[PDB]
Amino acid sequence: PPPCQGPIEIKETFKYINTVVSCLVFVLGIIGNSTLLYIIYKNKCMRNGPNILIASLALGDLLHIVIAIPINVYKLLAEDWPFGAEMCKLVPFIQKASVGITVLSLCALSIDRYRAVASWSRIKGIGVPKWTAVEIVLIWVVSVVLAVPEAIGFDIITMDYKGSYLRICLLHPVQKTAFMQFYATAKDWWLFSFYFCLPLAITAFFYTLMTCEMLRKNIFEMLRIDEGLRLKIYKDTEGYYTIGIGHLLTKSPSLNAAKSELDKAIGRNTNGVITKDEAEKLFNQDVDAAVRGILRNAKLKPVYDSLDAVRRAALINMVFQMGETGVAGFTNSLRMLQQKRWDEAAVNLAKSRWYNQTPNRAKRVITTFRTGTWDAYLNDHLKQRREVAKTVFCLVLVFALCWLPLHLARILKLTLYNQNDPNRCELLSFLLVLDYIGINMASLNSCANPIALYLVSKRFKNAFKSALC
Amino acid sequence: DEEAVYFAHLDIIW
Ligand SMILES: CCCCCCCC/C=C\CCCCCCCC(=O)OC[C@H](O)CO
Ligand SMILES: CCCCCCCC/C=C\CCCCCCCC(=O)OC[C@H](O)CO
Ligand SMILES: CCCCCCCC/C=C\CCCCCCCC(=O)OC[C@H](O)CO
Repeated sequence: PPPCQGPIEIKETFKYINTVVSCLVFVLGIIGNSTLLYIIYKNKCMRNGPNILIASLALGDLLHIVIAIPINVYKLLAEDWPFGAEMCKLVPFIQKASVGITVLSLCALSIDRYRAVASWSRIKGIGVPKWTAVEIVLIWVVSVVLAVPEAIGFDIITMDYKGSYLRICLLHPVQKTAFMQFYATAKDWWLFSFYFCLPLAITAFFYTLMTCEMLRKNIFEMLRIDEGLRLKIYKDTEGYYTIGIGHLLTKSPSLNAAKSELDKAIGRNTNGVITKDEAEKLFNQDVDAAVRGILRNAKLKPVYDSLDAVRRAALINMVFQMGETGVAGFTNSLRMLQQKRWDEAAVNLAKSRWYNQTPNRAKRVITTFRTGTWDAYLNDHLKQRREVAKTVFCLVLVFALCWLPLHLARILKLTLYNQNDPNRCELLSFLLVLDYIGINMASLNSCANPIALYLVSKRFKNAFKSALC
Repeated sequence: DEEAVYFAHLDIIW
């Protein structure tokens, strides 16, 4: 009710700069999303489950960029709504529909890639799964159903603002039904909770579970290269029957007794021969047993707790080769690892009999300590898992950054606007420029998805060059 | 809240 020291306005200087920016986002978004959908359709090596979910993300962005920028550019320059009450209900409906398509396709992509880690065939993304089709139709149907309240609640207001005639397309303050009257109150929170907080929380959860399983496969490949994988029963250096990656079966001289120990451990009648997946499951149990002993060891626990995941694997590698006691004897090098003194620890470890007796394995483990990367064990499967993890990480990072300003501009309008203040009117003039910048940013997601795929996927980088040649 | 409906007149559609 109290008056204000100025009229809510935007500088014409701003209107001309932002419009130029909005023109670039629109042209690059249409080209990037169309070519992205083109290379996924043309190339047959890219016609798989994960890319189909990317195409659903690309269409939702291509749909959003079409109904968001061209109408908010006009709303900026012309400052009026001349499209009738049908477009006033249709435009925000298609908008919230397209946005819901992208956040659910993102969520489905993170879930799909997490389930694919367990199988080498799935993480390569070969073929189209069965329920891929029915999942997309559910994503699009649920997206438009949740966008329905946006359609019915919008209408054209005709009011008098200081003697000026205004056609205002907006969400009507008073609604007939009681549910819709409630939707108009907390709509900005529903947009903030469901179209930003929930997809970021869901993707971050399944991405974390994915890389945790990727970590277990890195260690298995590390120990297979260093120690060796034996899929048939063999005798170790002491004559004891062993299988897999150094897994002792029994100290009995009876091969037949050792075979029954194997059958108990695998849950299968193996006749002395196991599969790689069974050796891996057996190895993952040996790691968990090894970690439990490390955490119960007073000399290895502080070092292990302070190390990152890659370097913890290098320490587990040493325990597999020498045992807890033999590793705890490296009292000085372990101290340097806990103080994060890599290069010094790398130099010190190279003086050991361990380095002198098995130099190839020792060099790899020391490099892992020095660098903290898997560069010493880079192999075919690690690269595939590395490319997958990069793909979904950038797509969710592009999403969170592009939709943060628009979502930020709406959540500070809810908590800082107080209609009783005399000077509150001109902070909306600052929210006016934020809400229009947030429209260019959210539309940049349509353009930044192809750029992200070009940089992290070698196949997308080559397919993009092919389409623009 | 008439300064608010004028805000929605200048604001984007979201
Ligand atoms: C840091 C945030 C903490 C986490 C808070 C947000 C995450 C909520 C997780 C699940 C609820 C939503 C479930 C969506 C559909 C799940 C589909 C599914 O369960 O996938 C099968 C797969 O095998 C499963 O391992
Ligand atoms: C001109 C060509 C490139 C020349 C550039 C050389 C390459 C740098 C590589 C590693 C940095 C080594 C320092 C590691 C930084 C992390 C700090 C650390 O603690 O590691 C050292 C360790 O502490 C010791 O005790
Ligand atoms: C002398 C060197 C001393 C220290 C050397 C450190 C330099 C980092 C080098 C390789 C890290 C390999 C990481 C490659 C990406 C694997 C992780 C991944 O794929 O995750 C997605 C990523 O977050 C997308 O940004």
